[PDB]
Amino acid sequence: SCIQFTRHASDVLLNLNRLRSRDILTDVVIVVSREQFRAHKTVLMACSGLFYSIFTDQLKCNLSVINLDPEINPEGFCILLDFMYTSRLNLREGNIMAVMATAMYLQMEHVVDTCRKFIKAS
Amino acid sequence: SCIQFTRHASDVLLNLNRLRSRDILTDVVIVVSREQFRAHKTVLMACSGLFYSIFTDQLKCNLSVINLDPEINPEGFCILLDFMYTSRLNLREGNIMAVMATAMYLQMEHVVDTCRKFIKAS
Amino acid sequence: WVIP
Amino acid sequence: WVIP
Ligand SMILES: O=C1Cc2cc(Nc3cc(Cl)ncc3Cl)ccc2N1
Ligand SMILES: O=C1Cc2cc(Nc3cc(Cl)ncc3Cl)ccc2N1
Ligand SMILES: [Cl-]
Ligand SMILES: [Cl-]
Repeated sequence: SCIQFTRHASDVLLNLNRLRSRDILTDVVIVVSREQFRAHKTVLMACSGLFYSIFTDQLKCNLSVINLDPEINPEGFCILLDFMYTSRLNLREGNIMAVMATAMYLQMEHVVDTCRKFIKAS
Repeated sequence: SCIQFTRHASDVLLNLNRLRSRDILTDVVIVVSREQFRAHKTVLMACSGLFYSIFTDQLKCNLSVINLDPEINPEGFCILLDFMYTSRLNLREGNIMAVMATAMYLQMEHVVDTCRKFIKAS
Repeated sequence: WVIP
Repeated sequence: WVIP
């Protein structure tokens, strides 16, 4: 018999993104080639099958630095990290291939699905 | 020119609640009288003006245990902690007074608003 | 607020 | 997915 506040989840994600922008309570650095991205492990896990697996590992759960596969493009990762914290995906003709490849590696099934759809249309 | 995934924020919150239920990456214990509640500091901050203030404090940000005011009712806190992680509020005749008082203390303005509305109706 |  |  609960009541529900429709905007609650969006407001929570908006505040988590504000914490990220201000580097508050970030607990991991994701290294992608020469580029570094600070984030919250819980948000990464909630969005990505790969980070979910990494941070549930009894040894990796305690690492403050995670290095991605050298094939991963820093821009594709940046676009996906922004999507994790906002629900908004900056999908463009010039980045769609790198975004799909990065989403497949990160195991972000809904992003992979829209990339496959957008590629099929063109 | 971003696209948006409508269910993303709700799915993120659902996964954060799954992490809470399994006690994964929880980093704080909230003590309410004899009762203890494990949670993620970032989620508490995203939902509550009080936890936002506590965990942005340069000394309190590093505490693993937070003791609430002894007037705070453990059931009212439990109902609010569930709301933080689900958007669902178990508001009942028998708990509404304790829920409003706890939401006022935690600085959860939308919960305070619905409690004031529900009390006014009766 | 809604009835979910 | 939508146009926000
Ligand atoms: O496309 C995706 C997105 C995703 C997110 C998560 N994260 C969780 C899943 C569960 Cl069941 N509980 C907790 C978490 Cl944090 C796992 C796999 C995938 N695949
Ligand atoms: O009723 C409420 C709910 C709430 C949440 C937060 N948390 C934040 C606010 C900002 Cl601007 N950035 C980041 C965070 Cl985590 C503060 C005050 C209140 N009052
Ligand atoms: Cl996704
Ligand atoms: Cl609220």
